[PDB]
Amino acid sequence: DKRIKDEEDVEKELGLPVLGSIQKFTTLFVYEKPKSTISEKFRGIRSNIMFSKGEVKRLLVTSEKPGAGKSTVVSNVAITYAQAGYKTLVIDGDMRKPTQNYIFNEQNNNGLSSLIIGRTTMSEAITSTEIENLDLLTAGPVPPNPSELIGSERFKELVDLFNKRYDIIIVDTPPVNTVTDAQLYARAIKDSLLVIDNEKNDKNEVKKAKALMEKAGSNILGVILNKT
Ligand SMILES: Nc1ncnc2c1ncn2[C@@H]1O[C@H](COP(=O)(O)OP(=O)(O)O)[C@@H](O)[C@H]1O
Ligand SMILES: [Mg+2]
Repeated sequence: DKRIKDEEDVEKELGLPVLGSIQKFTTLFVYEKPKSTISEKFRGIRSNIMFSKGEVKRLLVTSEKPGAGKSTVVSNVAITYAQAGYKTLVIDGDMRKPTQNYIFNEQNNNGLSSLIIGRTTMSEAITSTEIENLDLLTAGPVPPNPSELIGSERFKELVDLFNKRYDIIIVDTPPVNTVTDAQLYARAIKDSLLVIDNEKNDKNEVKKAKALMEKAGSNILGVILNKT
């Protein structure tokens, strides 16, 4: 059996700390249901991100394969920062299958893709959410040339601008073994979390993703075990 099943599997096989476990189970739990056991676990993840580091100003969230729960982690972890009084920007950096816009119920007409090429403005592309201190930069329209936008100069410089006025930036991404989008993001965003599907995963896949992220220069803060 190739599956990574727990904190011990994680430490031995990946040499990273488990920063939080989310149980299996209407999606923004930290907001909609602040009293749930699952919400507290997200606040625990925020706590462990703080112990893991220096302080975390930019965070990339990724996984080895689709469906791991990247997006759910991004959304909820971002909310725990906002409610703690930090100015927080979620960037939906998944321009292949954008999803933050559905999660927060915001319109994805302008977003990252069109911001990068300059077809929209910062004020236009960034939307304030219903959660105080939490802004959302949706993915924008799905571009033909994602790799090219991510590796661009406007992106690196937009991140720098954003980080002048946001305490923390949390960036959702496409799976690592699927496309190289996350590795490219690692140029502008050094710190990262790896989200693992506890019920369904391959030890070797997760190692490859970790190696790929480490090769792109990413500081992997730790792992989130999901659907445990
Ligand atoms: N802890 C969990 N328990 C149950 N379902 C989950 C959990 N985390 C994510 N999901 C579900 O799994 C699906 C994929 O999650 P998502 O975060 O969108 O995947 P991705 O890793 O591709 O971003 C979603 O429909 C979501 O509701
Ligand atoms: Mg997703």
